[PDB]
Amino acid sequence: MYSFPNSFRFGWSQAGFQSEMGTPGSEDPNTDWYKWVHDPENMAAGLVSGDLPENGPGYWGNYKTFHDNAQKMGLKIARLNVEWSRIFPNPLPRPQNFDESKQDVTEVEINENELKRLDEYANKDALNHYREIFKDLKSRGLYFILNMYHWPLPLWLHDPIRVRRGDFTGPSGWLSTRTVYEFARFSAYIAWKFDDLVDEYSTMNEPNVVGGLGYVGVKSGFPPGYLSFELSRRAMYNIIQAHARAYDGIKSVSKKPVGIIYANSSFQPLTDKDMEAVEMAENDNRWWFFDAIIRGEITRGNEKIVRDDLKGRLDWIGVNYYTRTVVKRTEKGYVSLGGYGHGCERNSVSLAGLPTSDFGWEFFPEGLYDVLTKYWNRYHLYMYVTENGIADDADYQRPYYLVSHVYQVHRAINSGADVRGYLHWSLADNYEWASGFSMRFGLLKVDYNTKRLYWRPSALVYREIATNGAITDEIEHLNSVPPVKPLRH
Ligand SMILES: OC[C@@H]1[C@@H](O)[C@H](O)[C@@H](O)c2[nH]cc[n+]21
Repeated sequence: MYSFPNSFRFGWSQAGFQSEMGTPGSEDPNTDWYKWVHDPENMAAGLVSGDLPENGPGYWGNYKTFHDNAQKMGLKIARLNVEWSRIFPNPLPRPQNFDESKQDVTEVEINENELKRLDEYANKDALNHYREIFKDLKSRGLYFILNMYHWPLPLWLHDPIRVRRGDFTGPSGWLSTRTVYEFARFSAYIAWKFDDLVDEYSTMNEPNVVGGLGYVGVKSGFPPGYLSFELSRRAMYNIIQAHARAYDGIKSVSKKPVGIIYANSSFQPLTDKDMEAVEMAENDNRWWFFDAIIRGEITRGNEKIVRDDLKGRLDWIGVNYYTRTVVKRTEKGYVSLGGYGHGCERNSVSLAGLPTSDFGWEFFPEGLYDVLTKYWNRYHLYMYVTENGIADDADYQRPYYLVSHVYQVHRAINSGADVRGYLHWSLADNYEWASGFSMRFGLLKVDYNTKRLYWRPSALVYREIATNGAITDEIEHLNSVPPVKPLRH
């Protein structure tokens, strides 16, 4: 047996764009992502799969059924987001005291009069519907983390096709400080409207992926898919100060904890000669971002500066974790290696003989212990594991994947790390971005024709864990690597 603290909660995470649409009247055509996946040129290039989010699992209409299953499953925590585009589908008036030419947004004044003006422009049907969803959620005794942002922006803030084409005259997303200003107002506004229902807040989900895939990893088919080291830095600079202003905005309205959710890889040495390459990978991929929003340390242009407006803007850390990255020391610096981590073949084995998911991701649960303990020792801010899961429609590996990673969180707590819950990605299958519906991460299988939900055997395993607040003796064998012999190589 591995028992968790009495206050620890097992649950799930979900995104609006990925799960909401599918039922009559649920369509949200008004995001950069929606336009991006419907684009004929993007479809012909194979940048996006051709699957359309409006054919998705239908959480907007069917939320009481998702919640029914989560409750059957004994889940006690949920993290999801409000879709910005649903609240403000049309543009807001240009802000006052806003100089679009300044690099830094060090303050965004929001007062109650401003919020009531904001309220005039908000979609009321959507606001009421989200209230109905979150209320039903709370009525199941689910603790509620509200995330403000999980990738799609209102189209009036970002036209990604225009940007893909190299035209920077239109709405340019995280490349514009207007988006930073509006994000702060949006987040404060949502905290003002929902604080009675929320337990903890997150400002954003995985900002590094937004800037990294949007402007460098352009083969991934993430908007705007404009290849530029320089614009990726600008995007990341803007998203950081956006988080800080959102933190201040929410705090102006709420006393509740405000954190952030970030995408993590466990950086692993190829040989015992690559321990320094690991540290460098960790600097370049993790610490630089958290040192910015915790310690105010940031690079602006060429200068390494400290900004007092950034410092201390974090109460907790959402650890998203799927797999490792293997690195090796180089002449220049270091490189990530193909054949490990998320750079493997689908439904195969990594170069280390570890099985890979439907997405080509390597089974590596100890990475989670690595990540959780490293964050803890560096900052001493409590954590939630806000995502962890596997693309596995067959459910071959998920039972092992689940029990193994949950064991690693136990290990982390045992070492003294303050980790307060584990949130599987996800309750049910959903729209996996540029990959479409074929990447199935659900504990529950979705029939996309009928919108019926099915319990994969792993959902039954998760019920055993959640209802007992422990990995029980009877399932402890699943704290192991899925046997590789019977699987594809
Ligand atoms: O790919 C599975 C999931 C996505 O569906 C989520 O939207 C995103 O938060 C994320 N980051 C890493 C892995 N995942």
